[PDB]
Amino acid sequence: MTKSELIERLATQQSHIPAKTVEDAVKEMLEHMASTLAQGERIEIRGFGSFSLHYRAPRTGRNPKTGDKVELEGKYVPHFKPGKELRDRANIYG
Amino acid sequence: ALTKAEMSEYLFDKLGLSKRDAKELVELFFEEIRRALENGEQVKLSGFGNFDLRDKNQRPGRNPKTGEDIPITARRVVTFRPGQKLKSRVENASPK
Repeated sequence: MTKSELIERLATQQSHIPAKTVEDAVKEMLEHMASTLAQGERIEIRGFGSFSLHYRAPRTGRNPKTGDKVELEGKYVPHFKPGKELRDRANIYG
Repeated sequence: ALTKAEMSEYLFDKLGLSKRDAKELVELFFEEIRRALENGEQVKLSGFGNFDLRDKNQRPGRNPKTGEDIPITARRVVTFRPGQKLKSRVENASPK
């Protein structure tokens, strides 16, 4: 299921909604979630999950191809925590 | 925190779509994704991330409070690998 296959399936179900509308709708939602995490705010969708931001301390990186030490700044990293309903339905092994 | 309420309102002032379908699309958005994950399908969202599914085995654990060693039962979780595009836009973020 890709970004495109995600719009096709949703458009197939919703017939009373233009296919073109569902296309831009999905693209705008993703861009909205990407902009929110960019500002510093976290996302929290009940039943789905939540997108937080974990801090990374600056350390002298390395090059796993040559072996040269590269400087690294702080920088944050997007993290996703599966929701209650998401974990249960996905987990096929009790 | 970004909620389905704010997402729906955005689609109303960006696409000019009624809050009704704007709220129905946000729901079916996460719903369809959850239907793919539970069915055992990878969700690759370009310019965002990739919801993976890894089957973890039963590994040793315990009671953080007391310390009673209890084996964590094996189960299939749902990880999320953020794309390089997203990371480059969150690298210079700030908790606000």
